[PDB]
Amino acid sequence: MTNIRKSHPLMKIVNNAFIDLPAPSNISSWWNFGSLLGICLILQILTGLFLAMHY
Amino acid sequence: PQDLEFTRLPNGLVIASLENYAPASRIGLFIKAGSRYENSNNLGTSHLLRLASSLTTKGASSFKITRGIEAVGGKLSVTSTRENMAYTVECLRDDVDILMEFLLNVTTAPEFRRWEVAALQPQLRIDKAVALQNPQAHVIENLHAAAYRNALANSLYCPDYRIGKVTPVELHDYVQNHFTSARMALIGLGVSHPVLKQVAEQFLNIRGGLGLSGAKAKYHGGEIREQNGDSLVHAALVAESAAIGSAEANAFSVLQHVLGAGPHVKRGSNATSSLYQAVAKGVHQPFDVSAFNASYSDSGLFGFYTISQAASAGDVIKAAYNQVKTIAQGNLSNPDVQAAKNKLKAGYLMSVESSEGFLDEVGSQALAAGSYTPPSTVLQQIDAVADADVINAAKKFVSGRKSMAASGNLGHTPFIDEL
Amino acid sequence: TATYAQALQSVPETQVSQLDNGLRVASEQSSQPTCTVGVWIDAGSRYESEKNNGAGYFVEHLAFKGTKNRPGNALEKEVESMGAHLNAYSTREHTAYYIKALSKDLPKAVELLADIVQNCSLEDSQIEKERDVILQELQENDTSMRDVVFNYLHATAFQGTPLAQSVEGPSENVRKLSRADLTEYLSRHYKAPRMVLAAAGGLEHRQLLDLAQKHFSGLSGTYDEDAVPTLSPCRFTGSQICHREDGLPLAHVAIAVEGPGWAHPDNVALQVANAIIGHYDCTYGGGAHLSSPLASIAATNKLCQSFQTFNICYADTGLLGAHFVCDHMSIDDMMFVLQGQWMRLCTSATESEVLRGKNLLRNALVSHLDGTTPVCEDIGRSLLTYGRRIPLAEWESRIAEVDARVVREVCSKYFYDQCPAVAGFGPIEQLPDYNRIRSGMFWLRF
Amino acid sequence: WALVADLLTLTWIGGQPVEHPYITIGQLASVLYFLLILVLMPTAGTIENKLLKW
Amino acid sequence: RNWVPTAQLWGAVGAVGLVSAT
Amino acid sequence: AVSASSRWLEGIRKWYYNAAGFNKLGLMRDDTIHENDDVKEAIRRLPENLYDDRVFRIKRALDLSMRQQILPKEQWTKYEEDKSYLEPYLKEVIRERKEREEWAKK
Amino acid sequence: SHTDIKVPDFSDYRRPEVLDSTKSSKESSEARKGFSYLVTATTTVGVAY
Amino acid sequence: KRSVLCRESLRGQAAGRPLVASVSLNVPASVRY
Ligand code: HEM
Repeated sequence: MTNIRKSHPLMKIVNNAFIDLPAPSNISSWWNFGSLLGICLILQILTGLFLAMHY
Repeated sequence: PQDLEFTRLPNGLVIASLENYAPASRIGLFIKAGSRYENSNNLGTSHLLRLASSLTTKGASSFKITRGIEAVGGKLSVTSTRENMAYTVECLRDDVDILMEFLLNVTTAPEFRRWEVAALQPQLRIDKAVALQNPQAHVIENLHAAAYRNALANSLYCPDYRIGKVTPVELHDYVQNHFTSARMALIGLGVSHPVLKQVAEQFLNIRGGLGLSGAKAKYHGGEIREQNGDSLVHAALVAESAAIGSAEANAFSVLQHVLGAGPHVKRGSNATSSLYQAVAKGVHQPFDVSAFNASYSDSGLFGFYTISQAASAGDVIKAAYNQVKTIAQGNLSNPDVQAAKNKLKAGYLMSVESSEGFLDEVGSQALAAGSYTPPSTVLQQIDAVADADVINAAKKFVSGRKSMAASGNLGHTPFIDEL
Repeated sequence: TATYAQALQSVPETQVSQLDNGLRVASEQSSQPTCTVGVWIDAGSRYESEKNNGAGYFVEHLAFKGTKNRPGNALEKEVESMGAHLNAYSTREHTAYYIKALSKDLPKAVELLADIVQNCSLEDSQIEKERDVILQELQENDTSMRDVVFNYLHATAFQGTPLAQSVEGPSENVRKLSRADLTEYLSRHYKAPRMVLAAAGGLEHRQLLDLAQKHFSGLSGTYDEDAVPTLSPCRFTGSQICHREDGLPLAHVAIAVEGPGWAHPDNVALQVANAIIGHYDCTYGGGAHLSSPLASIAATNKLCQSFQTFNICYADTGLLGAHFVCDHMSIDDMMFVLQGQWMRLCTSATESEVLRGKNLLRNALVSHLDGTTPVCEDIGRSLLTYGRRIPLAEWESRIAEVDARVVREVCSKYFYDQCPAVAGFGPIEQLPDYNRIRSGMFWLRF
Repeated sequence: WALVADLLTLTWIGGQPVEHPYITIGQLASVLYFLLILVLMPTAGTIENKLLKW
Repeated sequence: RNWVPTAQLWGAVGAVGLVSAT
Repeated sequence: AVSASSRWLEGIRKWYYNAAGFNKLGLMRDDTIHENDDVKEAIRRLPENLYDDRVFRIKRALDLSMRQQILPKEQWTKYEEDKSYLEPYLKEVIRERKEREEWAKK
Repeated sequence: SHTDIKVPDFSDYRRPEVLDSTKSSKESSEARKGFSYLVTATTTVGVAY
Repeated sequence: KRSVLCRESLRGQAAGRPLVASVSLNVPASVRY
């Protein structure tokens, strides 16, 4: 490969678990809670750090 | 103490036995399937069959088979030739029974499963590759397919193109037609004949006539030449020998030895070998050569084998011929025939001086003749050869359709018209 | 009917006998056609000094090319026309020449052999003809990884000792070697008691004994002044010798832990141990189902091409280990399984497993003895090795005392916390660092 | 589903005065939860497997 | 097998560890 | 002594079979199996026909699941047609392994 | 050719106990492992403190 | 591969009953004459 951004950096390859990964077709709405799970972890954190900026 | 004991049954399968003194007993069921029993469409099947001995069968799973013999320290060898297929089975006195029941499953109850047979396949390549490392095997093989047309011209190793194509009904068919009662001969080196028979009677009664493969013989002169990059070149020059267990044959054998150069001394050179002397004188420093002699049921192959370097190929090749022509011109003194003879006789005896040797010798005889000829008798026959007789045979190579096979850089290897 | 044990006890005992000079006579009778008479001299490579390192091996090329009685090709012609074969083998501890021959041929057999040992017509021409040959054999032995590697092993586990030298010897010692030097060699080491005249088959001991041409004897001391061990211990060293040649297609690795002399109770128990690990090749028919893990793993995972465990037995030294040939990328995995098999063995042996190996042993040790040649070599070598006993029926007994705890405790002496002898002829790029192979011999984890 | 609704039932108790009414209920819900998880489901599994002839 | 005797010295180590260390 | 009882299980069985929805999906019982190490080997042992079949079936099935659509009433798997085609293969695989385990006792 | 190989003189790097070209290392090296393992057990014992 | 340079060559095939006999055994494996 040449200038395939993704696998060029080794780091950026590690991020291709989001984009290129095998994901089953059929899949209830239930699985979105994984992702949202992370969403919440990131929101609490940003929020926490600002509150702990005045607590 | 007790000598062997043959017994032909109603089926026509032979069985022998010798309760020996020593600790180790060895059975070996010799079925009459050689490579010669396959057709254009069936080539390579014995090969795979030979390699598929430890697969699941009706009463014992590949795992039990292997682990079982291991349990007791047993060995299971499955040997074949162009004419026959010896299925050997060694183990300790006490464990024959556990072992025998193994030999019987492997041979009468094979279950070639699509999946199992399939994983083997690749083994064929690995096996072919390791035996094609000795020039002798590819040349010696090339020889048989040049010299024959149809049956014995089939090689022992599966043809490259066939490998993965060996199908389970093929294996099943081959066993069914060839692994039968009339073609079988049990042989024990430390078992009771009385108990052997019983078992034989209980497990070896299957029907199947000969030649459902397409039996028949035929000789055709021909040359197979394989170019290489190797310094050394090997070639074989051979004419229709006499057939198996016949006088002519026997004569050949004696003749073979008058020229026959299988060193009897480490680091030692033959003084006796005519071929070697004659070749030697007209030949360079490094080289080696020897008398080839093959005998089968319906045909033979006699002649020599050479190993020369690039430029010396012809010189050696002709040299060897010329010398064997000498014997055919009549030039052969009594003193050399008797030496020969004794050489032969000594060899055959040492051949049978071991369990493994004896067991082969015996089974071998049971598929040809139908009984065991004792050594002595054997010895007598070889002696009956006339000094002339030998010459006469020899006369036949020089005046018998040529058939050669060589390998390496063939700039300097005579063709048929060259010699 | 007859049962293993029985057979065992029924076997023809070996008769050991002595001439006035110490010529040892042994023989096992069977009243059979062919006979293999042999003279098993025990002055090997390990007596050679740096110069005559390849001395003995040189004599072996001359052994069969003339006696003052039997000149140029008189030996061969004689053997041949009988139909007898004549072989000479040489070891780092044992030289031996034997004849295979019709039993009626003893008369001129034993004469020949005897002749051979003593009178060897060796002219300058034969010396300069052999040199060239030797130098050419050497070149050809460099073409064999297995032979190249096993030499290495010895040299590194014997670094700094007479024993570490090739039996083939130094290249240039062949060139240099003085014609006078083969004499002193022979003269000093072919003197029995060393020698043994052994034989098996259809002969009567009585006649062997008598037949022995009582021509020259041991020109040595009657007292302890001789007792200065010519068999002086050879210092044990755990080092590795790594000779990397990425040019070569495969990789040979011989890994060893020093072991017992020829005679020792621990020395049969070891065997039973290696029975278990076993030995394996690309062409074994059992592969994945074979009961020894290294084999199964190997078979299964295409781990290696071929592997064999060995027990090399010398009077004061012993090489123990296995040897595996494996692609460049699999050197470490096979190291891991192997060493792994060792440790598991000295801590977790199970009676089942040791009982299977046991039985393997018996067979290996009975089946070898099939044939005349075999028996003869066991009888000859057995006498300089283990002294004048023929432990054949004992074996089963000794082998019988084997217990899973016996096997475990004996294996732990030699392998556990011991420092390995490792050599390879690369692709050794992936060959484990000496410290890694070291820590492989103790169990924290892995 | 029942476990889930048992879990809801338990959550309810949580905001309840610790008195008879709630006590007695919670106690049977806490046994139900562990039954559902430890004993009922596992058996049901088997059954279903046996009805399918598995 | 050797596991009892080894599990028993591993046993002992933990114990003496706790005892002492704690 | 099962004449009335065991000739009525088929009644719950039948009930149950169509209860579990996989019936509707066009799938069969063997294709609903938990793919573990034994199933896996059985699976591998299947002929091209049997085996490609199990791939289309599951393809058609996961397609339906993705779209939350049931197959038409006319095209459904009928209990009377219980191809237990994996069963044969699956049994042995187990059979082999049980043996292997057992042989390893002592 | 691969026989004119010699392993180099290690005499400077080895030690008292196993320097004896002609004698056994088995009845020497029992201790040698002790002394090295001793060092380990001590370190690990002080560090533990 | 083993170098075949010298006088040592002594390979040619010819036995009594067996000729070119190829073994395949569960443990060992080979090619004889
Ligand atoms: C998922 C992980 C976290 C969870 C579940 C969580 C949850 C909570 C909850 C329930 C409270 C009590 C707020 C109230 O009811 O008044 C709280 C307060 C607080 N958290 Fe978080 N939090 C998380 C991560 C963080 C992080 C990462 C930070 C800092 C970077 C943080 C900083 C604070 C601060 C400073 C307060 C105190 C002031 C307040 O009551 O808002 N938290 N957190």
